[PDB]
Amino acid sequence: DLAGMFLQIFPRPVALALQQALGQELARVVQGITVRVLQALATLLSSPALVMSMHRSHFLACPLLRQLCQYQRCVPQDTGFSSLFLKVLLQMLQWLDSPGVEGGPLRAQLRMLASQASAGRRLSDVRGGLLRLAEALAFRQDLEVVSSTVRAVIATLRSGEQCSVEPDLISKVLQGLIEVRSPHLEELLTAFFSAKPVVVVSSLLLQ
Amino acid sequence: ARQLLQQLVTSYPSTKMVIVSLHTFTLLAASSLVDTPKQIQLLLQYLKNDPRKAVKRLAIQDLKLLANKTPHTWSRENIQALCECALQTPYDSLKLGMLSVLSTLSGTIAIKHYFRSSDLVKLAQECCYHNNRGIAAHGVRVLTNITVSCQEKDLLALEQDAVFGLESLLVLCSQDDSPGAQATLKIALNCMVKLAKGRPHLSQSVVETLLTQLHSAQDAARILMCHCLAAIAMQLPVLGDGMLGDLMELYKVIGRSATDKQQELLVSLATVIFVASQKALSVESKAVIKQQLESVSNGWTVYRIARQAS
Amino acid sequence: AAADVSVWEENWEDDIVQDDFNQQLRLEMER
Repeated sequence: DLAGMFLQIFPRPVALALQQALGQELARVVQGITVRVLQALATLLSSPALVMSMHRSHFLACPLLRQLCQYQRCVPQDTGFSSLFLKVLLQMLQWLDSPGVEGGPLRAQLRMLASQASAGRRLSDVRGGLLRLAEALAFRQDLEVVSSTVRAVIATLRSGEQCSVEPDLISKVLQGLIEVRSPHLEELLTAFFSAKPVVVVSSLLLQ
Repeated sequence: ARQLLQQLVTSYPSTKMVIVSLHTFTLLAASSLVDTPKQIQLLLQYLKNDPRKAVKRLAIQDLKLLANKTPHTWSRENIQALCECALQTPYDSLKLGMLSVLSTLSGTIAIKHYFRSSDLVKLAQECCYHNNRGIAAHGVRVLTNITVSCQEKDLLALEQDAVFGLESLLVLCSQDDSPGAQATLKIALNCMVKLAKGRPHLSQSVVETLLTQLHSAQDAARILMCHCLAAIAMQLPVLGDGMLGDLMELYKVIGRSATDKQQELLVSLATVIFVASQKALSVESKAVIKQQLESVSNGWTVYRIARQAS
Repeated sequence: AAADVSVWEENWEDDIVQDDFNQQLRLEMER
């Protein structure tokens, strides 16, 4: 069955048939089995491994994860598939974070998928998130956390309205981000000044 | 002029002014070809540091121009910096641009100058399984170029990574029937042809992937993979016998409902039938003549198939 | 920002060049 299918693939043409079936399902859905295989994979991940076999055979696992993510992107309103996909991605991240496994394309692909999943959600408090960014940038540590929080702030500014101004706070955050040289500076400035900006920019330039 | 352009980029850092100045500096370096290494270093500095997406995009275009013009002048450090930039950027358009530059470089002698599991191979493996089809095409092109150009035995583990990435890209691009997907499909099939030439022991797996994917692909995709099979079987005709059954079956099922776009598919299928046939045809010939006479009033299709037969 | 490449470099089906003889033959015999 699908659990036996997984235990036959990773520990080869049957995986090709599975890929063809997933592509057919994707074409059918975009024109108008994925949930079954995802649930089988989740239940197999619950029990004890398979992740190490997917690591040694990433050329099998990574196309499957790509197909599942494209399914998720095609129909994002089908909640339950996306939550379970995020759950299994985090489960694999937990199971692959050990130092002994060293690098691997599979880890990077899963981390990219997790970051993509976490970027499509809002954040409640603009002031709270900006203060979080202020002290996180004060320590200059947890750069992945910094990037995720900036992405959340950008999404918040995209959807939400303008919170309290706090020009000193915003100037300090901008100066810190310039110092750390984050790639999200341009997006942050666009989102911020879409909503005083001249005084902030002039003060930053003078310093 | 170089000193003046440096003074301009530092003293007029507007988006328009810095873009025009950096492009002019790149063209001057290309024409003079003595400042070209430090011009590449400057462009990589602007790509890494400058946060403006427009400036990064210009830097990508200029580095692609320099890669096309003077790939030999690229150092290992330059390619390492470009790979690091591609690795740690969050934006997909920029990543696609840098991978276009790197795929241009990998097709040249710069890959030989670049040489283990380095940042380039790590990036290429990461990119060939990307959600973005263009990034996947560029990554798998880089992998194919490394595999066929470098026979070093320390990096034969990515030989199958290249094969499986090409196959997954086939599965991704076959159903879409969109011009961008068709472009990525052409890139993947060109890479497969190149890989079949460079590493003939992988030819059987490539042919098997193409044959299995033929039965579950759209008509335009089917035509492109028929061209790929024709190329591989022209260079390596031993594989022709193994592909005749699938091709003949698909020829039978296509000819029953061949309305408008299947005429190109018909000539492509007949072309691979004739190419893959080392010897003559007895029953396959009867099948082809029957398929032509049953429905095909299109004389042009018959003429092109006869051209291929002769 | 793109580039074009051909899968098969001796494929006779490419319409990159159209010659008069094949033009009238096609227009004369295609249905």
